[PDB]
Amino acid sequence: CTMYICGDSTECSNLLLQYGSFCTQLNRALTGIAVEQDKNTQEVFAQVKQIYKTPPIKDFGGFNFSQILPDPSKPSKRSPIEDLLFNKVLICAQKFNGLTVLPPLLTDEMIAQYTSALLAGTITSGWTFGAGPALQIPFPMQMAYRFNGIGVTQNVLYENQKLIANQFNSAIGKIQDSLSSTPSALGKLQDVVNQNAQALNTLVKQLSSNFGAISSVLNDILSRLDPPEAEVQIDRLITGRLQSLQTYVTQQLIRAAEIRASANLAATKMSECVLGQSKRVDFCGKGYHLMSFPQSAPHGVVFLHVTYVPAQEKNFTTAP
Amino acid sequence: KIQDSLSSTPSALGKLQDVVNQNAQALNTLVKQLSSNFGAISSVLNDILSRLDPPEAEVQIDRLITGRLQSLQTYVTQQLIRAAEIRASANLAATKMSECVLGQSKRVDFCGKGYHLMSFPQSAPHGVVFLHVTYVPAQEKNFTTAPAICHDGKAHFPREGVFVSNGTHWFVTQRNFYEPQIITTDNTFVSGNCDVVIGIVNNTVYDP
Amino acid sequence: VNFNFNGLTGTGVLTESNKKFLPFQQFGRDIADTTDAVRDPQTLEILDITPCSFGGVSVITPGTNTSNQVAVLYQDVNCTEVPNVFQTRAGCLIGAEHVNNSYECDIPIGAGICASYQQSIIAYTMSLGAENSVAYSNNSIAIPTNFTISVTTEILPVSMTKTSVD
Ligand SMILES: *[C@@H]1O[C@H](CO)[C@@H](O[C@@H]2O[C@H](CO)[C@@H](O)[C@H](O)[C@H]2NC(C)=O)[C@H](O)[C@H]1NC(C)=O
Ligand SMILES: *[C@@H]1O[C@H](CO)[C@@H](O)[C@H](O)[C@H]1NC(C)=O
Ligand SMILES: *[C@@H]1O[C@H](CO)[C@@H](O)[C@H](O)[C@H]1NC(C)=O
Ligand SMILES: *[C@@H]1O[C@H](CO)[C@@H](O)[C@H](O)[C@H]1NC(C)=O
Ligand SMILES: *[C@@H]1O[C@H](CO)[C@@H](O)[C@H](O)[C@H]1NC(C)=O
Ligand SMILES: *[C@@H]1O[C@H](CO)[C@@H](O)[C@H](O)[C@H]1NC(C)=O
Ligand SMILES: *[C@@H]1O[C@H](CO)[C@@H](O)[C@H](O)[C@H]1NC(C)=O
Repeated sequence: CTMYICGDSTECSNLLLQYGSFCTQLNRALTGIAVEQDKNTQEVFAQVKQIYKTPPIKDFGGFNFSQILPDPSKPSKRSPIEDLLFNKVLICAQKFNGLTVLPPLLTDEMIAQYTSALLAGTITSGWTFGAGPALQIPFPMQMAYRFNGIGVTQNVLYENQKLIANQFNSAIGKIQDSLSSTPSALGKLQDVVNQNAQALNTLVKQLSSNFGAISSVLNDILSRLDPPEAEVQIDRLITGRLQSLQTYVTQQLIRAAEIRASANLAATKMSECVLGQSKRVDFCGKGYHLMSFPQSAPHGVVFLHVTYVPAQEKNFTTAP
Repeated sequence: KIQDSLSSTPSALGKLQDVVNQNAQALNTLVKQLSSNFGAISSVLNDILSRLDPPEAEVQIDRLITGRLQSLQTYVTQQLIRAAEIRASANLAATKMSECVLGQSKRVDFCGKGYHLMSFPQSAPHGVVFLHVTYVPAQEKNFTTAPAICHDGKAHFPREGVFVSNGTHWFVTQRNFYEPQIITTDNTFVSGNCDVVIGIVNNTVYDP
Repeated sequence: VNFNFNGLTGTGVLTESNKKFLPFQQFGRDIADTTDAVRDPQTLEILDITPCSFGGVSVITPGTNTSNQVAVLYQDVNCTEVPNVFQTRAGCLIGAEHVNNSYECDIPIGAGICASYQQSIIAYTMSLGAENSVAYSNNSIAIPTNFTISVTTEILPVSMTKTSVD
C-alpha cells in the first residue's frame, strides 16, 4: 500500500503513517491469501508421497490411456488432452504502484508430475497406492473390482472386455473432441481468471479517480501546492485510495473463501474419486462410479469421471 | 507413538495455535489503532476534550470518529470472514465426528490415511482432535494371476478373491490379506465357458 | 532519474520509444490513465517513461533457535540491479548456496525452489518424493503378508474466542 497510496512520495508516506497499521493489516491479509493459495494447491495435488511411473510397454488392457497419460515427445510431460486444456486456457503499470504478482510455488511441470504420478498409480495399482504401499494389479482385474463395487458381477466384464475397452476408447475420444470444440467448457476457470483481472483493473483504474482532490496525480499535487494546502488535498486522496484498497482486499478475502470451499471440494473429489472408488451418487459424475482421472489445468484441476450408465430397456414381470 | 509424537512435536497443534494467534493479532491490532491520531491533533479523547472548546472539538472529534469507526468496521469484517472459515471447519469437524466416530466410513482419506476401522474424539482448546485408526498394508510379495479357471470347459470365476500363483497350486485369497484356500465349487461360481475370457489358466477345480 | 518534462514530474528511467505518435500528441497514458510516454519539449523525440527497478525483500531464514545466518530474496528484480548469487524465477536469491541435490521443501522460494538449513543455508529444486517404478504386467498381483495398524492424529479448529466490542 505504501506504493499504491503514496507512490514515490516521502511526504505522502509520512502523512499516511498518521493512520497507523491499516496499511499493514491489509498487506498481512493479502500475504495470508497467497499462503492460503499455496496451501490449497498441495492439499489438492500433493496427496501421493511417491512419483509412480508406468512401464515402457503400455499394455494396459487394450484401453488407450495415451490421451490422459504424459507424452514424452512433447517437452512438458502432459497428456494430449492436458496440452489441449492449457492451450485453450499492465503488470508493469500495476507494479509501478506497488501491486505485484508472486509466482506459484508449484510450476506446471511439477503439477504435471503430480497428475502423472496419481494417474499412473490409479492405472497400475487401483486404490491400493492411496492406503499404503502400492500393490500391482492387472488393469482388467482392477476393472473387475470396480464392477464388483458397483454391483455388477465380474463375468459381465470378462465376457464383454472388448466392447468395454472399445466403448471406453470412444468415450475418451469424445472427451477430446468436446473439449477441443466447445470453448465455454472451461468457463469455471475462465470466470475466475476474469474476476481477478476485473478486480485488478478496477483497483488500478481507481487511481485515476480524483476522490474530491483537484487532481488525481500525486506528483502534480505536490508540484502545485505547499504543505498548508497539500496536506488537505493529499488527505482527501489518502481517504479515497485507502477506501478503494480496503474494498479490494475485502473482495479478495471473500473470493478466496469461495475458492477455499472449491479447493476443499476438489481435494475431497481427488481423494474419494481418484484415490478410491466412491459409492456416493452424483458426487463424482453422473452414473455409477468406476474410476476417475485427474488432469492438470491452469490454476485448477479437471477430473475425467468414468461412469456406468444403463442403456437399452426391456420389460419383465416380477414376484416377491 | 501418538502420545510421544504429541508430547515431542510442539508444532503438531499448529492448526489451533494459528487461530489463537490470528485472534490475538486481530485484537492487538484493533486496540493499537486507538493510539493512532487519524488526522487529529491527539489520539487521547480526554486530551482533545480538555484542550479544545466544543465548536472546534467537533471537527477534531469527527476526525477521530471517522478513523476509529473505519477501524472497527474493518475488525468486524475480518471477524466475519474468519468466522465463516471457522464455520466451514466446524462443518468438516462435525461431519468427521458423525462419519468417523459414530460409524465406520468407506470414504478413502476422509478420516485419516488408510482403511478406516474407527476413530476417537479428544477434547482440545477451542477445537477437537481425532485419533483415526487405520489399516495399512506392509510387506510386499509377488504372485502371478489369471482372470478365470477352465475346468470342464466352463469358466469359473471367484466370488470374493484373487488367484495366487504358488507354482503348482492356484489358490483363492481375500483381496487385502494373503490367506490361500483350496479351489472348490464353494468359493467360485460358473458363468459361460473358457472360450471368450482373455487369460484363463485352465487349472483344476475340486468338488468337495 | 527524477524528471520534469514541461511540468510532467515523476521518477523513472528514460528509454527510446517505438510508439508512433501523431504530430500533435505530446505525451501518452497507459490503460491505468497515468503518464507512460512523453514527447521531449526541445527536440521532437519520443521517449518511453518507466519507473526505476523495484521489488519486495524477503528474508529466508532458519529460526533464531538454530542460527542467525540469513538469505535475502529480492522478488522479481534482476541480479544485476540488486546492489552466493543465485538466479531463479522469483528473482535473485543471494546468501543461499545453490545445490543440485533435491530435498523436501522447508522454506519455499517459489517456482519450484525451496530452501533449508543443512551447517549452512542451501537453495535447491524441490524433490517431489522418492521414485517408485511399479512392476506392472498383465498377470502379476502383490498381496500383504504381515499387516500393520496405524493411528493418525487429525487436528481441527472448532471455535474462536467470543469477543464483544461495545
Ligand atoms: C509381524 O510383525 C510384528 C512386528 O511388528 C512381529 O511381532 C513381533 O514378534 C516377535 C516374536 O516373533 C516379538 O518378540 C516382538 O516383540 C513382536 N513385535 C511386535 C511389535 O509385535 C510379528 O511376529 C510379525 N508376524 C508375522 C506374521 O510375521
Ligand atoms: C491410442 O491412440 C493413439 C492416438 O494417436 C494411437 O496412435 C494409438 O495407436 C492408440 N493405441 C495405443 C494402445 O497406443
Ligand atoms: C483348456 O481346456 C480346454 C478344454 O479342455 C482345452 O481345449 C484347451 O486346450 C486347454 N488349454 C490349456 C491346456 O491351457
Ligand atoms: C506350493 O505347494 C506346495 C505343496 O506342498 C508347498 O509345499 C509349497 O510351499 C507351495 N509354494 C510354492 C512356492 O510352491
Ligand atoms: C530549440 O528548440 C527547437 C525545436 O522547437 C530545436 O529545433 C532547436 O534545435 C532547439 N535549439 C536549442 C538551442 O537547443
Ligand atoms: C539480467 O541481466 C543480465 C545482464 O544483462 C542478463 O544476461 C539476464 O538475462 C537478465 N535476467 C533477467 C531475469 O532479465
Ligand atoms: C549441477 O548440474 C549442472 C548441469 O549439469 C552443473 O553445471 C553443475 O556444476 C552441477 N552442480 C553441482 C552442485 O553438482
